[PDB]
Amino acid sequence: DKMDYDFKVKLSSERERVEDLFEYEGCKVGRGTYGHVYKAKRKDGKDDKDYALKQIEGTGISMSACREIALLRELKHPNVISLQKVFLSHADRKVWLLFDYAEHDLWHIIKFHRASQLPRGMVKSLLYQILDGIHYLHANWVLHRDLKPANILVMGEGPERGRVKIADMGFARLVVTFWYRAPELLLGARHYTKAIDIWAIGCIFAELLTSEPIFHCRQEPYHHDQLDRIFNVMGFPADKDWEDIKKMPEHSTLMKDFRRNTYTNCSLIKYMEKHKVKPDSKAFHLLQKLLTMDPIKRITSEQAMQDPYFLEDPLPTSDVFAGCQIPYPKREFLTE
Amino acid sequence: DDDDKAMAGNFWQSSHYLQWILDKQDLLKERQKDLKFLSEEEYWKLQIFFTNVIQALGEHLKLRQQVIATATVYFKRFYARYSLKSIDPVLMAPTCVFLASKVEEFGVVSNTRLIAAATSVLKTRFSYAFPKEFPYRMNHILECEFYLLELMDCCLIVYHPYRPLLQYVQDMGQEDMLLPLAWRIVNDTYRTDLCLLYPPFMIALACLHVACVVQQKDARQWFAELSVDMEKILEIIRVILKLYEQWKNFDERKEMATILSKMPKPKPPP
Ligand SMILES: COCCN1CCCC12CCN(c1c(Cl)cncc1-c1ccc3c(c1)CS(=O)(=O)N3C)CC2
Repeated sequence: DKMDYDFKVKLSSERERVEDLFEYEGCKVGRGTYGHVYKAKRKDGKDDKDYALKQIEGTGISMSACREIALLRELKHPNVISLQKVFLSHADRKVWLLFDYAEHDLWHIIKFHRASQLPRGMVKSLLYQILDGIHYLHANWVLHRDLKPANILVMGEGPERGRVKIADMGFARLVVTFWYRAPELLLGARHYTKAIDIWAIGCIFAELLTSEPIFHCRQEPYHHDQLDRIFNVMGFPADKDWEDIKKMPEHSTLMKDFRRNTYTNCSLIKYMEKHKVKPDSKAFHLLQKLLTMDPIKRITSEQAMQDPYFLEDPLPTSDVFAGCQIPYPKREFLTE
Repeated sequence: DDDDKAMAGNFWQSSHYLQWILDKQDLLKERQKDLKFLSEEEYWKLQIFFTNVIQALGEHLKLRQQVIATATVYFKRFYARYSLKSIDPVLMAPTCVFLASKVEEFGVVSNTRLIAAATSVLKTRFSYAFPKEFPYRMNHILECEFYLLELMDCCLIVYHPYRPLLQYVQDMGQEDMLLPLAWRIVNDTYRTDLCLLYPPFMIALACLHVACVVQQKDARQWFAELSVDMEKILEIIRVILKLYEQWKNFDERKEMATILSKMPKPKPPP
């Protein structure tokens, strides 16, 4: 070991432990490959506020875990989730992250409406805050890489009532679903770009407007059935519409397995009409500029925020819910 | 290859600014616990030595200078708060490589290769300082990693004067003259402790000025087009010029056994 004793014990005496500071046992609200999340409360009567306790998978600290902590320690924006504290457990080598607690998110909000529709003022306001947060990330050269409804949190009753909070940005390596993935990644592209996040925003926005995931797909580098669905909503891209598709690693696999004629009466206009969204509307036209096949023809985070859709009545609001009661149920706990 | 651009243009709200620009007197007051054993002189020599370890390993592991810069500040930041006796600087050396190469997404340097990287740099480049084999194994790095993480309050994103340097030259247009020299002067500033006292844009303008002297480039007019503190910039130049007179007189290879034996030794358990 060869470390100083007085250094170890002093640090060991003063080190704060997550189990001493927080009541979380039995309060598990989330499970996954990453590990576990609890809705925790402090054991003292200092404040009755809630917190999100993420216990990370594995001993030591992974590159992903290092990257999440590094970025979260610097990022500061109203629509990006805050790291309060990090606990390091020298006994068992586990790492815990303390976040502010988000009661709701797009995954659960959407599931409620699909089990029923989203007020349109609420959609606009969600979209604007998602764009506000992603623009902040992109201005700081941080890409999300895996933007989904389960990442876009919404704060429940509290001082930040109805505020979007984005999580899990900037550390995803390249059943799991590809419904929010851009076609360049499906056709073999080997790196993350700002365009990839914008496609994701395009997919989320469509689903906010209809309640169906626009590229919903069967569960199974190159993903046939996913692309089939993309071309059935969007149409098959013309050479002019995406010229560098030829440069994609899986272009020759695309020509083998597909034929342009199969998707000949398919287009985004025809898709959205079936879900009662009028293609003369500013909403559709913004959606079409986000959901563009060719990534270099896809608009930016800031350009989206300047869109006239957000100057059309109603304006978006700080409170996504816009005053009226939240009908969405709170998070139920887990057991296994 | 390519380097991590994340958080570029937000030093002013960074963990770096708001917690790791440390007042000079505070830094020297914590050092007085170690100056019982080593002199003020022997101590700055000790920095230069370890800085060069954090470079050798960093070269051996094929890492980029931006990783290394960061690795070297992690190291510095630790021993600007804790005594040399606390954790071995040999052990901390590559624990800083390891973490930095993860923090910036360069890679998880494997176990086996981190340790032979360790053994080899010491076996070859430093057999004057450390005779016998590098004694530690991966569990020691892993433990040391948790302490390292704890001290910095997980402030892992760091900066170096490189990125602002590149911005400054691209006005003057002397990439075929200035940049190479300036870039090494910024490298050499890591032998000293300016990166804990000074924001990097200034360390860049300091190195760029010394460069302009060495190659007799007239850059006077350009330096007077900056709404910046030129005294604080002049403070850094002194330190940079002194750095080279110290280099001239410091015989690392003839002096470092003796300086390391004088380091305060860890207290063992009961
Ligand atoms: C690598 O990254 C792993 C952690 N990722 C995975 C997606 C969710 C997340 C962990 C929980 N998380 C929350 C935070 Cl920080 C604050 N408050 C609530 C949540 C939360 C809790 C549970 C929950 C959701 C959201 C939606 S869900 O379907 O996963 N589900 C049941 C956000 C990030």
